[PDB]
Parts: sequence; C-alpha cells; structure tokens
Amino acid sequence: NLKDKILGVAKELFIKNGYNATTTGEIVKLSESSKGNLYYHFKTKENLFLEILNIEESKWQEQWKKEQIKCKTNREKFYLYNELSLTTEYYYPLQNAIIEFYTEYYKTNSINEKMNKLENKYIDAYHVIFKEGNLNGEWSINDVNAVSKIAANAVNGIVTFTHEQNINERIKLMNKFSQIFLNGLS
Amino acid sequence: NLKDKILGVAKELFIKNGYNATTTGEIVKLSESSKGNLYYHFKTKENLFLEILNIEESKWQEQWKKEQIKCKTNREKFYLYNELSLTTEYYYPLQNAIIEFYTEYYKTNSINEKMNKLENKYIDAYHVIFKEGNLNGEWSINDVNAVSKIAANAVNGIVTFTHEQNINERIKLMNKFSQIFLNGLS
Ligand SMILES: CC[n+]1c(-c2ccccc2)c2cc(N)ccc2c2ccc(N)cc21
Ligand SMILES: Nc1ccc2cc3ccc(N)cc3nc2c1
Repeated sequence: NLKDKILGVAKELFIKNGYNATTTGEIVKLSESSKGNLYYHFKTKENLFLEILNIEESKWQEQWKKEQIKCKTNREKFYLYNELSLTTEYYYPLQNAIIEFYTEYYKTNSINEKMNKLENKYIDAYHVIFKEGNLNGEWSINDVNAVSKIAANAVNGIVTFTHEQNINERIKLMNKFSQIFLNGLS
Repeated sequence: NLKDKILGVAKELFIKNGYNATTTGEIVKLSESSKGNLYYHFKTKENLFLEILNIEESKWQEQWKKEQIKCKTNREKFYLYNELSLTTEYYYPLQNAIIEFYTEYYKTNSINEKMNKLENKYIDAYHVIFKEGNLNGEWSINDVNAVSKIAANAVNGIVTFTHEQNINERIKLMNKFSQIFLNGLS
C-alpha cells in the first residue's frame, strides 16, 4: 500500500529511533514515495506521528476487547489490562517517542488539543472498568475520572521506566501494584 | 577542579543547547581544558553526561534530607516526596537534555548499566520511607524493595505523562494517588 506503507515505516522508525531521530527524508527513503504523497492525510510530521498514535491506541484498545473476556470480574479486568500493557506490540512501545515529541511541540497550540481525543481513548479502559465496577459494587469511587487518569499514568510509568529488567519481574511488580491500587479504593 | 569546571560548563551547555547539540569541542574550549583531559576524566560525552546526572542526584538527595524535616511521619514524607518530584521537574532545566539522552541510550548496556545504579538512588528514598514506616508501625510491608520500585515508577509516570494538565490538577492527582497507594498498604 502507499498511504499505509508510509505509516508502516513511520511507526517503526519512531520506535527504532526517536521522534526526531526519524525525519521525513528517511520515511520517503524506506517507504518510497515523492515527498508530496506525505502531504494528503499527513499535513505535517506531527500529523504523521499524531496519526500512528491513533492507529496504535486503537489496535490495542481492540486487542483488549478481544482479550478481556478472560476476566470474569472487573477487579480481574483491572489486573489483566495492566498485565497485558506489558506485552502488547501496540501503543506502549512508542511511549518514549511520545515523551520526546511532547517536549518539542508542547509549545505549539494543536499539541494540547489532539492530546484530548487521544487521552480519552487511553483512560477509557480504566473508566469503563471503574465505572462498571460501581454498578457492580466491587468498589465505590466518587471521582472516577481522577482515578482513571491516575491509574492510566501510574501503569504507563511502571510499563515504560522498567523496560530493562526481565519480563517476569515486570509482571510480578505490576500485579503487586494493581493489588495495592484496588486495595486502596475500598 | 579543572574536572569540576568541565562538569559545570557542560551542564550549562547541555541545558542551553541540549544533549545532542553540545559537542566536546565546546566543552573543552569553554572550560579551558583539552580533548585529552576530558578523555581522561570521562572518556565519552555519554559518560560526561551520566557524571553530571550523578552529581545532580546527590544535590537532590541532600535537598531532600533537609526538606523532609518538614514531614514528621513517613506517611507525610511519602506525600511530600511525591509532590516534590512533581513540582520540581516542572522547572528543572536539565530535564530536556535528560529526555533527549535517555530516549537515545536505553539500548546500549554501557549507558543501561550506570543508568541503573543511578535510578537505584532515586528508588532508595522510597526504600527508606517504607522501611522506616514499618518500624513506626505506620504500615506493614513485607516487600519493601518491591513496593519501592513500584512507587518510584508509578510516580514518574504521573509526573511524566500528565504534562498537558494545569499544575493544580496535576498536583491534585498526585496527592490523590499518594492517598490511594498509602491506603492499599493498610
Ligand atoms: C527507566 C529509566 N528512565 C527514566 C527514569 C525513571 C525512574 C527514575 C529515574 C529515571 C526517565 C525519567 C524521565 N523523567 C524521563 C524519561 C526517562 C526514561 C526514558 C527512556 C528510558 N529508556 C528510560 C527512562
Ligand atoms: N535521571 C535523573 C538523574 C538525576 C535527577 C535529578 C533531579 C533533580 C531534580 C529534579 N526535579 C529532577 C531530577 N531528575 C533526575 C533524573
């Protein structure tokens, strides 16, 4: 594909290097396509990137729907979502590239904008889990949005800043966390 | 001292031009030293930078040693310390050179090894709050080292991935989080 092989080499470059480490010269070299092509659906580098973020956030949110049935209760969905977070091939592997990118465009205006419709997909998962959990007496949480946001970020932290120690310790810690967290809501 | 003048000049350069832009040539000239002396004291830019980082951790440890006096109980030191990490990174100049550096040296083992004897120092603060909290029966944690690795990374997550919200909100969340986490140990 054309408008898609671009996004493909893109996602990869952004992961295998950094947000800046990969420049348009590169995309149009490994994806092969006149600089112009990169101008339709992608009105900028921050578009090509803020684009992939949406795909990714989606591919994951979907993989999660197709894997969350293994969780009978929400207290179980909480643990599961967090544990899966550690192993997907989606979204979470671009957290570094995002940190970077948000430190080099957070000045522009449309930065804190797209980072809204996207931030809502991101904390959705927890939102559903914590809300559906009040309807299920599992716990009682007045400020759901707060907690979703907290949990989403805490988790992303555990996932991102420990991506160096053996996968089994990572999942071990993440569970102790999910454990401590939920025990804090009741 | 010529060693110290190099660390000083280099810090400033990294802060103004960033990690990538600062060459060792500049560092050598502005500190009135030589490629040889620099090589002898640090070997590489990556090492130079990690040494700056080590020194920064220390000043931060010392700063904490004084600040915590404000916090009588460890429950308090926990809340406090999390708030400090939040607010202080907000206006921490090296922060950008740091991002730029980490997301560019987490594959290498040279930079992945020393980068961890460093992270360990950050984690120790929590280690202490937690160990000491046990002896005062504020809580009872049988796995202090783990709970520590968790707090450390859960917190950076909230610090690092909430940058799009206004400061009071961020601090509101961080305190809510400290509240929940501390509650799940009870
Ligand atoms: C896992 C290390 N680590 C920390 C870090 C985490 C806990 C304590 C000290 C530093 C980090 C902290 C901030 N603010 C921003 C980016 C990074 C980062 C980025 C990439 C990477 N590969 C490791 C990274
Ligand atoms: N990797 C590192 C090393 C040392 C650090 C020292 C700091 C001092 C104050 C502050 N607000 C953030 C800091 N972050 C650091 C991150």
